[PDB]
Amino acid sequence: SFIDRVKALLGERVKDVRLTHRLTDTPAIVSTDADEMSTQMAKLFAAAGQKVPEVKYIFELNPDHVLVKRAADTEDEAKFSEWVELLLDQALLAERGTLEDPNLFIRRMNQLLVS
Amino acid sequence: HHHHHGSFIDRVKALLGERVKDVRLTHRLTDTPAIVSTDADEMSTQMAKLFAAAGQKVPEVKYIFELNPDHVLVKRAADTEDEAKFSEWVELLLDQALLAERGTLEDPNLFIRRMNQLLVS
Ligand code: NI
Repeated sequence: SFIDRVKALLGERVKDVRLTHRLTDTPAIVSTDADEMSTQMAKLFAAAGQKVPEVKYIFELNPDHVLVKRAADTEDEAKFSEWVELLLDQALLAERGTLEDPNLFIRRMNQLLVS
Repeated sequence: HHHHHGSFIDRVKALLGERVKDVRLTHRLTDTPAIVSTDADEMSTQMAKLFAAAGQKVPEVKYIFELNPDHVLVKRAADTEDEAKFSEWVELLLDQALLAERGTLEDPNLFIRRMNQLLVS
């Protein structure tokens, strides 16, 4: 199964993996639970000179999206990974407006753009 | 055997206008389609943060857009005759250069929509 296949891949890097029909052009979104470290709170710590507490995100994919459908249809393992990774960074970039490794994102993006 | 020809630069300049201080074609030591930079005696990215941190207000850094002539995607853009598609690739690359330089983009969602479409093209 797709969802399980993504959970396996991402392991604990994420709190959970769900499919949301919050239709739009967006293929993926990320969010935190009610009473857990929010991305907004995590930034407050950085802004106060403290190290950023871990944020367990919930990774949600749009099954109606062409890219998510594509991802799911990919048999190859490495390829299937490039997509999940690309979608996760995408959701993360939208959530926090920043990425841990911006260049890695740009690199994997362009790799799927030329292949 | 790297003599790059065409009017690609003029085309990109026309399109970007003053959103950029200038456009150039320079090679890279990586597989990066494009980067952004600042010349000497010019407010750089870090300088800008220092400025703001000092309680000052300053205009957004007008970067120098440097496209990588040997990169597939930069070539694809130059070959695209459709002003729409062209403009789309250029916008994608410029946004990639900013993200890599500033670690952030003014409109992340717009960038994300763009790559998504282009990934499906
Ligand atoms: Ni060359």
